[PDB]
Amino acid sequence: MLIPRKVKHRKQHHPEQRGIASGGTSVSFGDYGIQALEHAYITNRQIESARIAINRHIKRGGKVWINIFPDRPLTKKPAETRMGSGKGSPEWWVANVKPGRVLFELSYPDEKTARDALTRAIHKLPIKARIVTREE
Amino acid sequence: LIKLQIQAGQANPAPPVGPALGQHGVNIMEFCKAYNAATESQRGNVIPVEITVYEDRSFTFALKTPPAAKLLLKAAGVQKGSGEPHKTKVAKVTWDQVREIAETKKADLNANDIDAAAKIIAGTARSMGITVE
Amino acid sequence: MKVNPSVKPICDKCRVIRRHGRVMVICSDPRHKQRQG
Amino acid sequence: SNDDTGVAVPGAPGVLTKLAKCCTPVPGDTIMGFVTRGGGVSVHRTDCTNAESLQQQSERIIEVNWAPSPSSVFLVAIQVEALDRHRLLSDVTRVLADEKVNILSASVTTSNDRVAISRFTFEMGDPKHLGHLLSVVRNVEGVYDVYRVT
Amino acid sequence: TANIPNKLTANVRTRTGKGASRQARRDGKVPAVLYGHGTDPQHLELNARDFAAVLRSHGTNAILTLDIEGTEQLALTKALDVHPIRRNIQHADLLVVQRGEKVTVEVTVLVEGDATPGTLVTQDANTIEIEAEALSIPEQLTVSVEGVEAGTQITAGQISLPEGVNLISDPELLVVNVVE
Amino acid sequence: MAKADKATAVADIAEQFKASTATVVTEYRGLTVANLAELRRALGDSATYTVAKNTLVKRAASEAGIEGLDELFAGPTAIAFVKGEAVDAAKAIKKFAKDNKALVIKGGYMDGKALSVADVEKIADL
RNA sequence: AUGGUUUGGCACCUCGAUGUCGGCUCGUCGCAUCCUGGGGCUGGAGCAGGUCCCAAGGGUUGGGCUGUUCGCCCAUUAAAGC
RNA sequence: GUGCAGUCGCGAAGACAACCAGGAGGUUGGCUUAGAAGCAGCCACCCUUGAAAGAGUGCGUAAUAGCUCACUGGUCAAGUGA
Repeated sequence: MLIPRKVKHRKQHHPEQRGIASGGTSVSFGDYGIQALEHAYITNRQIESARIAINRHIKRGGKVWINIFPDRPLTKKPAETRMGSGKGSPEWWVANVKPGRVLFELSYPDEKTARDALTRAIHKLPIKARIVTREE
Repeated sequence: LIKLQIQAGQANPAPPVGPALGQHGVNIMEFCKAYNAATESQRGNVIPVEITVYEDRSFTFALKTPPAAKLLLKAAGVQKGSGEPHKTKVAKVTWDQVREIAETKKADLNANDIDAAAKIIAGTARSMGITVE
Repeated sequence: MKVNPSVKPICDKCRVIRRHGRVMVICSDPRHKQRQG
Repeated sequence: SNDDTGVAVPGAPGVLTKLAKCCTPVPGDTIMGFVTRGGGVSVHRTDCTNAESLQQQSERIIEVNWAPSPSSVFLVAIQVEALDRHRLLSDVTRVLADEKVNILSASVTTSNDRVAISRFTFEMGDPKHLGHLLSVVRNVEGVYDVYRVT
Repeated sequence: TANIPNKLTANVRTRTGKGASRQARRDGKVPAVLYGHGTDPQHLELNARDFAAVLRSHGTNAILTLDIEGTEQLALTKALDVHPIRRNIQHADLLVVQRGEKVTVEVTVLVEGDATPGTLVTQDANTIEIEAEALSIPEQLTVSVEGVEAGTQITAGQISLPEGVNLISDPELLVVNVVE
Repeated sequence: MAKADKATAVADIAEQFKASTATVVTEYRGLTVANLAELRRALGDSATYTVAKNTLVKRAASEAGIEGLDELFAGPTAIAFVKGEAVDAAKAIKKFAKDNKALVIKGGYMDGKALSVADVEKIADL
């Protein structure tokens, strides 16, 4: 699971789920990629499960990139507690994923297995997504 | 047509030979002696003896040339066929040996001539794992 | 029969159809029989 | 030490020849020997890595031929993958059930290129018996990298 | 070697602004701005279908002739604002050119071939920036990966440049990395 | 498959029909690669035996000197061409015919005439 | 994602009174079916099962301990439903 | 599922579908198992008579065989497929 070494502010406001992505809208790293079509907080678990799904659907051969790091904390109040008494402690680490943002990238020889691996990853992911290509 | 590179003098194991031809319905003891009698003059053969039959269950066969893979092995010294060509060339096989293969297979191979047979066994070794040049 | 929202082919013989308003999957292999539900 | 590896010296018998961990020169390739200053004869190969720094010491060297067939081998390893999720990491044991091996160059890393890199040791130092074990060890269906280690 | 500057109609834009642009894109047109050493920029409405056909058949850096109200003006495709989601062309910045201009562009590098089975090829550069006359801009710049072992950093100076083209990038620019 | 390759095969049929002289058309039935290749390498060191079409051969006919036939290829077509004279190879296909009997020897275009009991059968056998 | 039965969050009616757990009695409803019924697949030979689908007509025991619900246990049962 | 708007591959030089005939040798290309072969499993993933033959499409397969295949040719005959 990805996680930052440190953050200047451990307790942060929720990232604004609005706007189309202005950066990371393209590939720039590989041949095939996952593009997002919804807003969502993508977490460590989601990222690692999708990476793993790719790395299992296809094995030694090709490369994978993760163009998002979940450096945005999300807190959780304890359970069975009242509202108030302060803000919760960080529990989840997410990355605010606006539409257009390319999340995962890979370079693999056969388009079939590459696209299928990316499909496995998307099914691990909480959002509607899309296969994209470096070419166009 | 039971296609098997049947081995040298052996006591008829189950997987390669005996029930292999049994399921097609050929006898179990006569073929080894009837083929040894023909390989006396050609001592040393692991030929792909495609076992064949007559109408009323008789041993019909035309002895074939030895295999190109295993002949290349027997001629390359170490009786061991590799599996990784194009990256590691174990030992360069020589033209006179390639042509001896071509000559001994020109009888019972679907090659046109010496050089076509050489190209055929070249593709054989190319899939195999050993140099042919 | 399998009854799941995701019915899809399992082999090359598994054919997909729409029968009586339900997406069915049929095959020689009856293991691969599926229905949407 | 002086029982199996070393009996090739032209000059006179008696050997303190040691096979330095440079290139595994035990296969019968073009080699030479450097009288190890305090420690014997380090036997090195022609395509060795630290061969130029030894030839810089060009006096402390002597002819060697080295075809002592009845002896042991230095050994060499290969790059082969694992998978790390409940299958095809126990394939290493499945394919070690058909071969015993000592540890040479193992390393586990999976936040990497697209595999749980598990570079695999081996006990195979034969010229014409490499592709055989490289086929026995190639069950994972994603066998792209196959070359040995030096 | 030359390239036939593809033909296009270009109605000038009467109303300019985001409303007019959106109405145009709904009408199937494309807003564009033709500028350069013309030094009096024109605001135009191309047709999305044929413009996209031109681009996908002759790459981005494509020469093209614009029937600008009868006049046939020569131009280059300098930049494109394409939407991320729809991938529809939102806007075209076009560069006035002429014969023997030696424009500078960012051409599509394209890897091809296949190395040893025991390796992998990673493209670090989608493109390469070059100088060339604006009738012989290559649609592509190819590179080969046949028979290249690991550790072969193919950079930009190692490319097969055609005649007239001149690298403006540095030869240190890594293009392809061949790895395990 | 491509119509470019159709025109290619038409040109190939026309030019090889002009180059080689004897053209024995056959209706292939009762075949097998293992046996046809084996017999063909032996009997065909001066000829070659392979397929023809029903319409590409007709185009090559209209564009070669076998102009008016236009109705013989209604069926399987496994033409061989002998670049000398189909006597040895013709006898070869004749014995293969009397062996298998599924294959038919349709005829040829030796010189002007197509097929008859007079010339083709006897020049083949004898 | 369902549901809204659990622990909770909110504190919206009720503090010029909405009586609480468990049991007894009386039931009624849903089906997410325990039995009975029908069926598909099975690594279903058969007996017996597993899993899934349809099905709520009826039935769904008596006792020891505990205030207990629950649970354990005893004997039974076609079954001892939620 | 259907409609619309396209795009691409192929197609009366007969396409896709159906029906008739053929559908490999080398060869088991090699490792691995008692075996390895068109098909436990895997490395490479060739050439050759030739239309077409896949390091074989699968079944059947103890390995094979037999079975049909992909594919080749034909009979009718334009839309067909992604």
